Amino acid sequence: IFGEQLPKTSRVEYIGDVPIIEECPRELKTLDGNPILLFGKWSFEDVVVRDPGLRRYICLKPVVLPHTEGRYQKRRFGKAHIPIVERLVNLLMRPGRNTGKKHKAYNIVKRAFEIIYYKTGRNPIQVFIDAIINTAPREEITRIIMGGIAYSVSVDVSPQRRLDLSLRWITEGARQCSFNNPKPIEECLADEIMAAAANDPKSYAVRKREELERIAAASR
Amino acid sequence: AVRQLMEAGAKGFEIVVSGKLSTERAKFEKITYGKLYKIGYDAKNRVRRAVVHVLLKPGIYGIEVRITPATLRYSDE
Amino acid sequence: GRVKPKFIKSLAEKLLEAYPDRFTESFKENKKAVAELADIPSKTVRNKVAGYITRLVKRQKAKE
Amino acid sequence: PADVAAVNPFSSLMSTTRKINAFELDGVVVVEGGNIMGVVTVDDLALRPVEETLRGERVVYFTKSGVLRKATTGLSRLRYSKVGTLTALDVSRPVDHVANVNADVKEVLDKLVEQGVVPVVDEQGRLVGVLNKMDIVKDLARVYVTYAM
RNA sequence: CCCCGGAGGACCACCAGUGGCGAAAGCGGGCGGCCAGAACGCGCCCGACGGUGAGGGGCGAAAGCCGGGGGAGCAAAGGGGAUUAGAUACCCCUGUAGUCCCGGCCGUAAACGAUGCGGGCUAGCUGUCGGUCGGGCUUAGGGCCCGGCCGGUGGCGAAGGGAAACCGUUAAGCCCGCCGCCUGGGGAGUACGGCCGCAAGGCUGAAACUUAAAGGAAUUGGCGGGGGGGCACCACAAGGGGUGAAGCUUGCGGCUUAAUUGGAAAACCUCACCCGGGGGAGGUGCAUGGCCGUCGUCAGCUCGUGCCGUGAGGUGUCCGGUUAAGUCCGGCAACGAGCGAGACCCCCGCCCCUAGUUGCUACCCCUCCCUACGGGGAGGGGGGCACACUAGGGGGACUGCCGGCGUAAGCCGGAGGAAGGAGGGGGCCACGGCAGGUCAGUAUGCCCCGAAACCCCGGGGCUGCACGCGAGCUGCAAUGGCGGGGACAGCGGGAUCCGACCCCGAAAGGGGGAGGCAAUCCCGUAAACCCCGCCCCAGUAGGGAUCGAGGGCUGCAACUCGCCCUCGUGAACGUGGAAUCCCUAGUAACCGCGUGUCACCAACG
Ligand SMILES: [Mg+2]
Ligand SMILES: [Mg+2]
Ligand SMILES: [Mg+2]
Ligand SMILES: [Mg+2]
Ligand SMILES: [Mg+2]
Ligand SMILES: [Mg+2]
Ligand SMILES: [Mg+2]
Ligand SMILES: [Mg+2]
Ligand SMILES: [Mg+2]
Ligand SMILES: [Mg+2]
Ligand SMILES: [Mg+2]
Ligand SMILES: [Mg+2]
Ligand SMILES: [Mg+2]
Ligand SMILES: [Mg+2]
Ligand SMILES: [Mg+2]
Ligand SMILES: [Mg+2]
Ligand SMILES: [Mg+2]
Ligand SMILES: [Mg+2]
Ligand SMILES: [Mg+2]
Ligand SMILES: [Mg+2]
Ligand SMILES: [Mg+2]
Ligand SMILES: [Mg+2]
Ligand SMILES: [Mg+2]
Ligand SMILES: [Mg+2]
Ligand SMILES: [Mg+2]
Ligand SMILES: [Mg+2]
Ligand SMILES: [Mg+2]
Ligand SMILES: [Mg+2]
Ligand SMILES: [Mg+2]
Ligand SMILES: [Mg+2]
Ligand SMILES: [Mg+2]
Repeated sequence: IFGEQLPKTSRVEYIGDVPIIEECPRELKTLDGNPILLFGKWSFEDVVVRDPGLRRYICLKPVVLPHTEGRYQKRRFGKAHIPIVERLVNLLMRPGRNTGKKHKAYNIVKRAFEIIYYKTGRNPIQVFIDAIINTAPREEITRIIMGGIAYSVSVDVSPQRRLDLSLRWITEGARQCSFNNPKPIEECLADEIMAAAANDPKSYAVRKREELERIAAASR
Repeated sequence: AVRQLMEAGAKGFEIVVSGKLSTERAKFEKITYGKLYKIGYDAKNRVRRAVVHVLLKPGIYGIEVRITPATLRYSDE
Repeated sequence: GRVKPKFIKSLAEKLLEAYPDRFTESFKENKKAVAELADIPSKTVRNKVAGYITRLVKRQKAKE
Repeated sequence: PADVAAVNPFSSLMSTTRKINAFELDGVVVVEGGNIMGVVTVDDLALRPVEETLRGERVVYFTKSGVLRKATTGLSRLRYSKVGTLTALDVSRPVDHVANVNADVKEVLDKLVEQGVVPVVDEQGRLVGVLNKMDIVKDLARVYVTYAM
């Protein structure tokens, strides 16, 4: 439902009546016609995003290393073009002593994607995609005032906000697991993504989305 | 000393004599004119300003003058 | 450009009616004539006056 | 018991302080409409800067529309006339831990020391009682009163 | 709570109104009886019988008083539950007079239109009530509409009046009568007296004394726990990083002191303070100038002529849309204009021209080395300005094109485009203020010290330390510590200064010293980062305070009181309460480097 046109690089996949929209082109091969591999190892082609609203904002455009310069934050909804794996790398640069160390976070995700594949025998890009679908909240709570005491009220979360919340909980879930104990960060991140992909309550991300949706049901 | 500048066709002037002009509390008298820019390029670089102070009986009584001749065409047409 | 102040608007309106037959509905030609038909020691003001005077021709030609 | 150690969120600071001291408690629960809005204890209050609010330096007052102002003096206006200090919801901290009456008291002894005070709820989840560190001290005195005198 | 019945007292919802009646108080269900007063219609009667009215009389809300009856709801006083610092209040539960009826008393009220009563004259337009007349219709009605007269009741508004608000045929206008009242504020509706009353109390009502204003209306502002709109990371929302807790550096307060100096890059000098000796860095930044900070991440401030107003003052500058903008567009008693905004000025980003003692290396040849044998690589020179680089001028972007909306200012999406909505970062600081900061930057009035202020000297102090507050550094660890290895910048500075390179030394550092007065020589192969190896959750191979022994540098001088290195010693600290700060993209955060201050030293800019 639109009368305001649409930028190029977009694509409509009209199904029944619904206009499903993808902002990133899945179709990119080399000039010879070979597929492009994330980290030179994993293939974007078999990857499916099961969620309709999240199909628009997860950028599965095939890239070798997920390194955009940070040139997509200027415009509203410019985060749709940042590749989804680079969003994971961009959330590993915390706390303040790790800000700007993208090579470090690149190695963490790369080594994590190797652990994911061997421990699971599945596509490392695919399992991370299913982590987000099993993590991203569908309802939230807001502030409201009634004359002195701020109550809550449930609302819907837009499809861009769900991706920002699933990703933040995954990375912050793994980062707290690695603090002040011998477990390495890549092992923490790999286990967190594998757990949340399997919908296990032990993961930080599944707990966070359960608490937020549980709270919203009380405060409809 | 205002019609003296009326002898010239100056499009702007601004005289500020600041001090204890009549009492023990300084008062800052000031008389201005029309097309006289105050900030940006003309002011502080291409508009004449010369501040002098004169020791009267108590005495500092600083005088600030900003003038512009009849041909000081600034960038506006 | 957000809003054109008066010295864009007053300058552009006068230049149109002095030479009503020397301004077309294209910005490129209008930029040339304004630089020759007006004292314009500022690149931005020339373009702003030329862009606006492109727009009177549209409304005037839209009027008829 | 619920009535003797609960408060309303708009109870003044001096009121809840005197209610704490007079009844020999470690804290009280701030409830409004059976909703556990938080707790206020003596340990957290001790390090709080309460001299400002009991000095006219921090006042709260309702408008003739309903809104709660919570202004600060000295930054513009110094006289405020008929104003309060700070309600029990403001010096309170948000509750974290709740105990059920059907449980053993041992399960919350660890939680009780960190929280200072723990509310108690029935099957309906409503507030029923509050468990303080002084209640077990009364429990310990009961044994010696039973035995050695 | 629901149903079937009974009793009781008060009230008369909607209709219903700037509607009606009445002298005022006051009067709201229906039917009836007895009265009263008006309006209209009238060729009815009398014939000036009228107006006002001191003194005199009568009526007169609510509360209250006297005696009787009644008592539903409400509710002074009181009882209780809360709230609160207090709460003999505001809220809640309850509650007695009272509220209601009858007979009497009281005689007051913001008893108000704050406007005495009677009469005449003086544009109008409009709503509505009563009567009547004319015309047109009929719910064939006592009905409705149009118009005229008379009488009421509202609104706007001539002339006129007024200090103005405003009144204006319902006068506060122009007149004719009569009664009442006023003569600055407070003292004071108080005292004395008298009369009235059951009482409460009421009416009538001063003075001494004290005082220079009290007071009306209106204007500008300020302010509001009044209303509306706009805006901002020195606001919030969504976020990221923090501070607040530890050790340490540092500023202020307090404490101590002979002194800890005075205001809101420290050993000397600085220096202004203390101890000893040989013209004002003394006050008043409420006497000033100049300069500066903030209002002001504002959009405001004015003028010409006109218009309103006796005037202070309004208008324009208001309203609606728009935005960064008091920027514009459209309406208006306004039409234009000026400063501020912008434009303007620096730097960044893309293209073109000019140019190549310096900078760049595609293209060559000589060497050296390696060579899987083809070639590769490094050095020297030539040639060239091609690339890049430097520096001046110019071009480019304008909401320009497309779609939508909008009268239109313009807004939203899109395309192209190096660059897109003011392209990005900054300068310039409008009127007028903040009795803001600065007489310790210079200058300066006034007042003080006066062979005493002196940037004189020696020594000390500014470095003293239970504690409070502010800004920071490095940490608490594993996204880490340590050790080896590989790199990659950009400013900026350099004259007796930068210092290549050589030697000495374990480090700090020491000796010699090319080149460079600057795209030439030097600082200068930055750190974070990447790679490899050890560490493995512990107050530790984290942390590096504190302390002991020793070695050096600057300087006239290093103890109080400087900086660097070695060996050893290994404190708190395991992520920090209430609270609180900053930030919208090459930004936050992290990392180093240059430099200011500087004999030496930066946890600071
Ligand atoms: Mg640890
Ligand atoms: Mg400007
Ligand atoms: Mg009388
Ligand atoms: Mg009564
Ligand atoms: Mg009651
Ligand atoms: Mg009763
Ligand atoms: Mg009266
Ligand atoms: Mg009068
Ligand atoms: Mg009138
Ligand atoms: Mg009287
Ligand atoms: Mg008397
Ligand atoms: Mg006002
Ligand atoms: Mg926030
Ligand atoms: Mg600290
Ligand atoms: Mg107007
Ligand atoms: Mg000395
Ligand atoms: Mg000091
Ligand atoms: Mg000392
Ligand atoms: Mg470290
Ligand atoms: Mg820190
Ligand atoms: Mg380099
Ligand atoms: Mg070198
Ligand atoms: Mg260096
Ligand atoms: Mg240790
Ligand atoms: Mg260590
Ligand atoms: Mg020693
Ligand atoms: Mg020393
Ligand atoms: Mg050591
Ligand atoms: Mg500890
Ligand atoms: Mg912290
Ligand atoms: Mg230097």
